[PDB]
Amino acid sequence: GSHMNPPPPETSNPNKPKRQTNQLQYLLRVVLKTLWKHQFAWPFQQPVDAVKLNLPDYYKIIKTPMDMGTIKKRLENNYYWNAQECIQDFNTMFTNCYIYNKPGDDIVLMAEALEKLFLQKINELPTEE
Ligand SMILES: OCc1cc(Br)ccn1
Repeated sequence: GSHMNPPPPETSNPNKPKRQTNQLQYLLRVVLKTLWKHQFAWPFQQPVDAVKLNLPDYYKIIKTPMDMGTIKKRLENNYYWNAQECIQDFNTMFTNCYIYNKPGDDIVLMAEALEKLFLQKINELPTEE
């Protein structure tokens, strides 16, 4: 896309260790699946396109961008070593939204609905086997 948007987060790197765990499988098959199909998921399914949205300060503020499209790719391509890495990516995505936007902005209410679902699912993250 535009040279004025940063490259997306890494989703492929042969030097990084990687493993399948039952917790990472749950994050794909239960958590990502549930959030992806939510009515309010669409703004979070790809990196923020700050050019198209006319937000030229976005990547001045948000220096740790993350989105569910990136997480989806990371889970499908087995990028992660453990569930904590993936959970941190979801938390980063939510907190970016809350940092950049005004409380009560539509995008914040949408993020909050996804986060409430997220928390319910993560409270049932299975014991690592
Ligand atoms: O206003 C910032 C923003 C825009 C979109 Br689309 C998704 C997440 N955050």
